Amino acid sequence: MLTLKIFVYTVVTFFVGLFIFGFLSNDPSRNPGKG
Amino acid sequence: SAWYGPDRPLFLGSLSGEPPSYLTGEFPGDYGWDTAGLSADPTTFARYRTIELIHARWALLGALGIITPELLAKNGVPFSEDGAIWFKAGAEIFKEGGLNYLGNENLIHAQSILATLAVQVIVMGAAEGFRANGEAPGVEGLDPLYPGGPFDPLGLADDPEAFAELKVKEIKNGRLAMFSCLGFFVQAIVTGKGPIQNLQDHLADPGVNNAFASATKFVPTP
Amino acid sequence: EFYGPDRAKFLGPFSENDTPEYLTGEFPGDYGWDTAGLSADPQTFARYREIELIHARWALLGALGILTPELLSQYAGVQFGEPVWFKAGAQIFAAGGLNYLGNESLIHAQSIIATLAVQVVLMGLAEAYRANGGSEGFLDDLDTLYPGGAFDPLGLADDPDTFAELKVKEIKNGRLAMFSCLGFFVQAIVTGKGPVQNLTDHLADPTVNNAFASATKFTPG
Amino acid sequence: LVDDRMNGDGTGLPFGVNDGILGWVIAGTLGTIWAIYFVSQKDL
Amino acid sequence: LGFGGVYHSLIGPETLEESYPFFGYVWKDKNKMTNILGYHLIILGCGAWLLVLKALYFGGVYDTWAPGGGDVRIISNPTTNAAIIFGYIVKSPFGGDGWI
Amino acid sequence: DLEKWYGPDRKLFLPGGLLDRDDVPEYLNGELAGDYGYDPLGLGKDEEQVEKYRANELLHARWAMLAAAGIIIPEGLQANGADIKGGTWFETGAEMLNGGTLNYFAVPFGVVQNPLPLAAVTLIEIVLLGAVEKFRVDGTGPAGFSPGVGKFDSDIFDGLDKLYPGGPFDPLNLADDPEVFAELQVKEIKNGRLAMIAVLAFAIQSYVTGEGPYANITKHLSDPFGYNLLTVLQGDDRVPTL
Amino acid sequence: TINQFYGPDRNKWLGPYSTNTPPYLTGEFPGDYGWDTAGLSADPETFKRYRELELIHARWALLGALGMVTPELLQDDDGIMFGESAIWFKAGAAIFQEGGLNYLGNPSLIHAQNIVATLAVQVVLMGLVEGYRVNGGPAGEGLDPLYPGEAFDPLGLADDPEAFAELKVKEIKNGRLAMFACLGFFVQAIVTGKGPIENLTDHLANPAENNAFAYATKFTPQ
Ligand code: CHL
Ligand code: CHL
Ligand code: CHL
Ligand code: CLA
Ligand code: CLA
Ligand SMILES: CCCCCCCCCCCCCCCCCC(=O)OC[C@H](CO)OC(=O)CCCCCCCCCCCCCCCCC
Ligand SMILES: CC1=C[C@H](O)CC(C)(C)[C@H]1/C=C/C(C)=C/C=C/C(C)=C/C=C/C=C(C)/C=C/C=C(C)/C=C/C1=C(C)C[C@H](O)CC1(C)C
Ligand SMILES: CC1=C[C@H](O)CC(C)(C)[C@H]1/C=C/C(C)=C/C=C/C(C)=C/C=C/C=C(C)/C=C/C=C(C)/C=C/C1=C(C)C[C@H](O)CC1(C)C
Ligand SMILES: CC1=C[C@H](O)CC(C)(C)[C@H]1/C=C/C(C)=C/C=C/C(C)=C/C=C/C=C(C)/C=C/C=C(C)/C=C/C1=C(C)C[C@H](O)CC1(C)C
Repeated sequence: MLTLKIFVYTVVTFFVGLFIFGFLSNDPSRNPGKG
Repeated sequence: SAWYGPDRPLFLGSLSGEPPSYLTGEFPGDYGWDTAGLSADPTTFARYRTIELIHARWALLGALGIITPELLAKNGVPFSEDGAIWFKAGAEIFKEGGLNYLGNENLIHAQSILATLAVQVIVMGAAEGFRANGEAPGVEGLDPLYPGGPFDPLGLADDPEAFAELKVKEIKNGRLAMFSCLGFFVQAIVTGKGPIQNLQDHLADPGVNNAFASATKFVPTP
Repeated sequence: EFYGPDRAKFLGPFSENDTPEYLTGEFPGDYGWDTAGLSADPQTFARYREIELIHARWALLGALGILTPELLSQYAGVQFGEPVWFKAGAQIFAAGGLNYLGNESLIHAQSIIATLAVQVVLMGLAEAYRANGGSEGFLDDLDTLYPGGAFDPLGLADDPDTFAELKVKEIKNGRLAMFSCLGFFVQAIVTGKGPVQNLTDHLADPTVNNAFASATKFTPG
Repeated sequence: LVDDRMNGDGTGLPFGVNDGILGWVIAGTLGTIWAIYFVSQKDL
Repeated sequence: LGFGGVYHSLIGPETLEESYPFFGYVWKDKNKMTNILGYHLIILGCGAWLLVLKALYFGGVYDTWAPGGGDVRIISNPTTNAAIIFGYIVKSPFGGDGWI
Repeated sequence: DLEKWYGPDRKLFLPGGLLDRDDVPEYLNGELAGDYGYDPLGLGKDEEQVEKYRANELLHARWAMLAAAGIIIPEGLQANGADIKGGTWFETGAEMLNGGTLNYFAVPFGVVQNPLPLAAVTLIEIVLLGAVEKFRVDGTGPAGFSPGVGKFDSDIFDGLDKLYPGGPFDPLNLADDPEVFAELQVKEIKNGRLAMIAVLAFAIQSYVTGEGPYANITKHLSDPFGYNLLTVLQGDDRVPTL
Repeated sequence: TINQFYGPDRNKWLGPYSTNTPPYLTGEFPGDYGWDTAGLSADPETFKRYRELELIHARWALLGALGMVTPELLQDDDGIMFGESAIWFKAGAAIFQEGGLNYLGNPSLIHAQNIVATLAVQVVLMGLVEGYRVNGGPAGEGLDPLYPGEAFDPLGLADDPEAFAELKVKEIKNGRLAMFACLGFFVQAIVTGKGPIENLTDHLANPAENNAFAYATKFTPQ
């Protein structure tokens, strides 16, 4: 059950890091209009 | 942030004043910090520059090699009694178990200090002789201080502007690491514990667990 | 060979390419070891070499004076106040005093203040004459580093072709003497015993009794 | 005790970790994603 | 405060940069917005230290955990342990921990 | 720098939206130091009466600064542990009435028993103060040897400017530049007005509470709700409102 | 006169036995007794910066030499005024005592307890002072970096040129004497564990044996 916790923690940390750094990566610039 | 040219950041800020004339900011890490004056001669400046960079790299390696094993021992790696703290790591070879890497008995397991010192002397002497000569078997003529080639396999130093910025990054990381290495040297003889142990003791109560707790340790006694 | 661009160097072939341009090799004892670059300016190079030569001769005196009383005490049987070199200064404080051969009829000094005073005045005059290079007729000449006259009674200062050769010999074994006396200084603090005493303990068992056995004595607590 | 549990619930464990390996994998995953983002920022 | 607010709403200056550059600000001036944020952060820090001063020196704050059923207790030696405080801020929000 | 304190666009005693720029009296046009346009009563009259009262204001300002320091510092030393014997300002004269004498505390090597009696102190004070106040109006001083200029003669005060005499009174210089001189003049008059307000506060607080201002501030910082004007005006306490 | 310590025939570091003065050491600057045996001031910029930091060390050593003995000189018969912290090398522990660091033993003066706060105040004030010294500030910007003398010298003195030069060499000689005294204070503190004034009293009690030779065997590696 410890390795299940390790796997779930790794998965959650991975997806949260994707969320955070994707919104960091120039997110207001993805618009069809100017600015 | 314009680390070169005449408008580079200086060693004291707006209160620094005019930097020395020979410190034109051409070389990385040029803040003008030469208040002693041991770089008036350009040859002496070059020798001290390569000495400083070699010290920097050796200090990055040394600082990481001091910090890692004590954290590993605190994180479950079976460093037995004194291999965790750097100034007792050399004491591991005079026991029966020897240098057991990562606490594993069948890893390294070395007990001949004479032989390991000998092979270090020949190997490192060959390495430093190749470095000092600037020419090695299989290596052509190139920059002695910043060779690249086989020493930069990734080859991400090809761009000149990125190379200069990374040179500034390298010298600043080096200065920080060698400041930290002298911190380790002074902190070991003053406290008697590892640097991570000192950090953990300081984080418990920083009011009393500071450098002033050992200010009265070395007082002379009649 | 020891002179010119084909001279011996401090890293052998490893010193072939990167050699400082001001290490021409005209000056004796030149192996090209100025990798820290303290001697770019040849006036400070001249200063550094005269301090180097003075230290070389001084450490030749020192290294011959460290070994001689202890070798005479162990391998010749003569008794002294203390043949240990770092404990040979306190024997003037003993009731017997300081004896040159262990006999009270030789030297037999008891006044550390008086012997310090006479040593200071004699060596102050000698070193002031050396630094000034003589004055008022007597010894008001020469090069104040390799004098010759009034200092070479055996006539070996002549024949410059071999004179430079044993000058290189002088600098080389003076460097050996400085290295040996630094070893004496470090061995005094670490082992706490005389140099040939540690040598004799080394010959009994070189496997265990070495410098690494006492390497744990300076660990912080 | 008839069965084995970690018993890590409660006690105010930081980020819920009861072993150092959990904090290490969290830090390693964040560092890997940060390194990828940093070396691959600004669309290269 | 109501007099001041009514004054600036009715007959106050319309815009502040042309007369009071210290109080004038545009929304795109990140330096000016961070300056205002820093002023308010210093004010909030002084506000928290006001409660700290009251608890430490002005003999206040009611401890319900005092023996006998609670009492107004002047607090001596508050626990300023960084590991402790950050442990409260990073613990779970559920029943066993309760977060904050 | 200088425009903020001089000229038509200067800091007034009321802001622009609360006071129009033409509501300032015509004799206060921002040419003197500390000009805030504050004169609700008809006391300034004209510019020459304003200049004449400026001398009184500056003398009272400097005397009030010396005052405020002389009330705060010795009482604080006495309350903190120095052997002052009369640090409180409204009772320091009663310690020399019969035979007593004030101990002088020249920090850090303080505590000295002065042997001059009250009669000698009063006589020398009247003599010296009359001499300096007569020299101020006449503008004549016999001797010299000031750090500003080495051994100045008597013919140096003549031709100087009254109420601001440079030279022997300026050992540290830092006032020959007119702009920083004017800014420092504004600083001096504002500090003097603050000192006047402070010493009036010291007198009124002493009459109300019966203790010195240092005791007042220390007790207020110890308990602000338990010791203030409201508390000292009340008396002992009130019955709790239950 | 001035020619006794500024001309080519000035007094030197060896008297009449000093005909080997280096050629770049002529007699333009204060002091200048021809003592350059090491020869490491050969570069003029290095020599100038050495002289600047030498005079800084001289002023600091004058202040330190006069300040280490003043509490020990003002110490009373038994020690109400100063406790254990009457001696200079154990004066810092005065911040850790129960009463606090009083100036002359009374609570009305200083009475500081926070060594961290006083070190932070020291760091800020001294950083500002040193930045103003090497750049310029409220005192003066374009002044002489070694002899400003317009706000720090308001008592005249440095107005007549020959007098200013004579007091300049007075300053450098007193500073060198104070440096020698401070080094003596350090070494005496290391080997005796007693204050300089009480060491002087023990030496005056019996100079036959109360000398450094009484402590010559202290550092013997037993
Ligand atoms: C930069 C290299 C280096 C340094 C700093 C040290 C430092 C140390 N080794 Mg060591 N070693 C080094 C290289 C090597 N050692 C060994 C083999 C051993 C053994 C077998 C043992 C030691 C031990 C010790 C410690 C002795 C206790 C002491 O004096 O603590 C107080 C001193 C300090 C905390 C710091 C002192 C150094 C610092 C001031 C650096 C100053 C600059 C350098 C001297 C520059 C020159 C470096 C050159 C010579 C490599 C000590 C901290 C002993 C030990 O751990 O005992 C418990 C021990 O048993 N060493 C080898 C051969 C493989 C080395 C090869 O390079
Ligand atoms: C006429 C002869 C004469 C002589 C011989 C000297 C000699 C000296 N002068 Mg001097 N002077 C002389 C005349 C004059 N001087 C001056 C003015 C000055 C000044 C202003 C200064 C000197 C200084 C010096 C010294 C510079 C070298 C030094 O420090 O060596 C080092 C000395 C030695 C090596 C001597 C040996 C010492 C040793 C026996 C002591 C014991 C050693 C330990 C036991 C070892 C311990 C090791 C471990 C265990 C710790 C030196 C001893 C300088 C100095 O250093 O002043 C303090 C200096 O600043 N002189 C004047 C006035 C114009 C003179 C006029 O005639
Ligand atoms: C030049 C400055 C300076 C010097 C020489 C000293 C020296 C000393 N302080 Mg100290 N302090 C100094 C500055 C400061 N101290 C303090 C605060 C304290 C406290 C709170 C305490 C001390 C204590 C001590 C003593 C520790 C016992 C000992 O044997 O130490 C080693 C001494 C020697 C080996 C003698 C030789 C000294 C020599 C190596 C120093 C000069 C060269 C340095 C390498 C320069 C270092 C950089 C500069 C900028 C300081 C010691 C004599 C302690 C004490 O007195 O305990 C009884 C103590 O409790 N100091 C502050 C902050 C306000 C300082 C700020 O500048
Ligand atoms: C006895 C040592 C000594 C001597 C002979 C001099 C001499 C000189 N100094 Mg100097 N100075 C000294 C120590 C000394 N200084 C120290 C320790 C500091 C650090 C605080 C300074 C910092 C300093 C600065 C910043 C400047 C000078 C300047 C000068 C020159 C002219 C002004 C002057 O001070 O005349 C000397 C007049 C005297 C009456 C001798 C002083 C005797 C003192 C007052 C005895 C009392 C000491 C006291 C107990 C110590 C408490 C310290 C406290 C005052 C801070 C002159 C050649 C100025 C200059 O460069 O000229 C252009 C200048 O800019 N000095
Ligand atoms: C968010 C608060 C705030 C801010 C940013 C401003 C800003 C401004 N006011 Mg203003 N004002 C305020 C509140 C505020 N006011 C309140 C509550 C009142 C009622 C008393 C006034 C009444 C007022 C008038 C009558 C005028 C201004 C004017 C001005 C402008 C000129 C500069 C100035 O400060 O004038 C000066 C304002 C004062 C001196 C008020 C006193 C403030 C003191 C120093 C208290 C310091 C605050 C301290 C931290 C305590 C905070 C309260 C605490 C209990 C929490 C300026 C842009 C002038 C203007 O509009 O120009 C045309 C002007 O005519 N204000
Ligand atoms: C159990 C303990 C509980 C308490 C601990 C909680 C720690 C939380 C610390 C997070 C704070 C970091 C703020 C960065 C936010 C994004 C900045 C950015 O937009 O960043 C982007 C920015 C672009 O300019 O770049 C930059 O300025 C670089 C700045 C970012 C700094 C990088 C972080 C250090 C990297 C270390 C790597 C870990 C490596 C893997 C270790 C493996 C161990 C086995
Ligand atoms: C610039 C300038 C200018 C001005 O003007 C003047 C002056 C002052 C002169 C200057 C400055 C200078 C400085 C700062 C210096 C410093 C240095 C350092 C710090 C070094 C160290 C340096 C340091 C270093 C290298 C270090 C290194 C380290 C090492 C190797 C370690 C190793 C190890 C390890 C891993 C662990 C184990 O277990 C043990 C051992 C084996 C032991
Ligand atoms: C080259 C180079 C180049 C690079 O680049 C850089 C660098 C690094 C700088 C370099 C190097 C250098 C070095 C090596 C140095 C060292 C030195 C020494 C060791 C000396 C000694 C030196 C030494 C010496 C003098 C010594 C001496 C001794 C003596 C006197 C002794 C005496 C004695 C005796 C008899 C005996 C008795 O019982 C005691 C006594 C009485 C005590
Ligand atoms: C010229 C020449 C030439 C040739 O050729 C080469 C050569 C050899 C390089 C040369 C020589 C040199 C020399 C002699 C050097 C020496 C120096 C010194 C001694 C310094 C000190 C210097 C010294 C010094 C600064 C000092 C300072 C001091 C101080 C701050 C103090 C402080 C203090 C006090 C008040 C008191 C308290 O309670 C404590 C404390 C806090 C601690």
